Amino acid sequence: REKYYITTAIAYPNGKPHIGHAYELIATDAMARFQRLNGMDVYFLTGTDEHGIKMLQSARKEGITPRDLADRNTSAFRRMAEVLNSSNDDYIRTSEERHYKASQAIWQAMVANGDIYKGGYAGWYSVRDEAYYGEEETEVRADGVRYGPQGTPVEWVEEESYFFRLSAYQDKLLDLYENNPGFIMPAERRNEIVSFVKSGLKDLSISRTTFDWGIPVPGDEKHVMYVWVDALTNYITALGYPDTTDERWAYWPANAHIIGKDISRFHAVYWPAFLMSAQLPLPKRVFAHGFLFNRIDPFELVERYGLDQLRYFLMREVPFGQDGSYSHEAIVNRTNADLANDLGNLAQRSLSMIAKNCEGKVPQPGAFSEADKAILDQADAALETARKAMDDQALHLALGAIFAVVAEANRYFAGQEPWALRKTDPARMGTVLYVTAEVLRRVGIMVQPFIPQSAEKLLDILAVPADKRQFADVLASPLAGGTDLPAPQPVFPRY
Ligand SMILES: O=C(NCCCNCc1cc(Cl)cc(Cl)c1)Nc1ccsc1
Repeated sequence: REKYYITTAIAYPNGKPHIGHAYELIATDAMARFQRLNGMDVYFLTGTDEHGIKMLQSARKEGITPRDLADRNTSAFRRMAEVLNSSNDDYIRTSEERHYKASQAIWQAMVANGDIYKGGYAGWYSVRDEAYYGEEETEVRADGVRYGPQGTPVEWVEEESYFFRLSAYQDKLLDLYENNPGFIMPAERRNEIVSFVKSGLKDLSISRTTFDWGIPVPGDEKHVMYVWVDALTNYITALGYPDTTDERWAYWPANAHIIGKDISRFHAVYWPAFLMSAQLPLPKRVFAHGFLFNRIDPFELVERYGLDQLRYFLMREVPFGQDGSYSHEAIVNRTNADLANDLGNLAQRSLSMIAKNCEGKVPQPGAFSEADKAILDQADAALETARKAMDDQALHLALGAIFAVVAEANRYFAGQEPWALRKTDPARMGTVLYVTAEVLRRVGIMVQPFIPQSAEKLLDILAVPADKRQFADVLASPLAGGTDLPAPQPVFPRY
């Protein structure tokens, strides 16, 4: 019943999908699936940012229109979403008419608030540095040329441009950060943002006259919208903006925008200012993840390691928010240890013993020992730890909690030696096997968002009905003695 709206930043399709795009989508997919399983009404968006001079230039090099090039390149990004088992509810492309309409509506809403004017984007510019400088940072030298602070020439350049009055939003933004401490996370991103805004905000250039591959400025179509208004507006286009009677519009404001660290300023300064101007509520959180370093191509990685192995590796190994590294060795070893051995072989050993010794039926549990209770209770408590962690986008901590249950369940199983009980105390063997399977059911439910296909197969070999797989079922729906289980197969083979 409670609504939950989560988004990824939109990708720029002037190339192939890379591991950065996949990482962001995987992480956001896991967060979306988690909230569905937690009983929320979820809407999950991703998409592509298709306008701009770079897309126009690539299109000319290839002898096709920009719209045609966008159609062609975005299709690989859509393929990436499919191959990664993304549950996104919609896919937004800034070339779509609905986006053109939404961007022109938010532009006009900011004009009506008094926040947009026509002027001159003008300053000392260094072609070699690709940077603008204040006059005070420059000096005319012996040759008569003016130089900027990096010792390269600068020259005055000037273009007509519309501006957003960002300077009017300094205090409102500082108020926002003070009243919503979680508005921009992790903490280091917040400190960078607050210091930036405290240093003083200048009005923001929001149009270009140099190319026509973009959305025309209403009332002045020699200008097109620059990236700021065009790309950021996607998040409301997908909910039917400007039509506030659309059923989807109740999802606004977003619960979380998931982004890379390089675009933090744009989501935590520019976007909220635009929203305030346009009389719209603000997202509850912007969370910036880090970057990954090989130390290549997501399709190749999925083929080589398996989808769920990659998904798990990326979310478990790198604390979400930090930079990290992947390598062949790290992926193989981590996924062999946690998935093929710990989880996968726990299921294979226990469930084959049920097949062989308990007639393929869940055994009827007797009294639980202290050890039995401890592992059962540990599994329950991991659900709560996972929920709290996911409220803070701490994916690694959710997975860590869940896989600590798996590690402990292996210790439990080995310590009980149920093979030895087969002779001496078959009923006790049955109870140990029941406990191991029931812990596996709870773990299976809890890992669905992170490794969906593999979790599903695990739950299928536990004969869990399709309508008993919500997080509420962890507590309410234990395995019933006497249930027929299918012959088990390894869920995670070793690499
Ligand atoms: O230049 C453009 N894109 C370059 C890639 C930017 N990628 C990072 C990003 C992503 C998102 Cl969701 C928002 C922003 Cl502001 C920035 N787009 C564009 C649209 C109209 S004119 C230029």
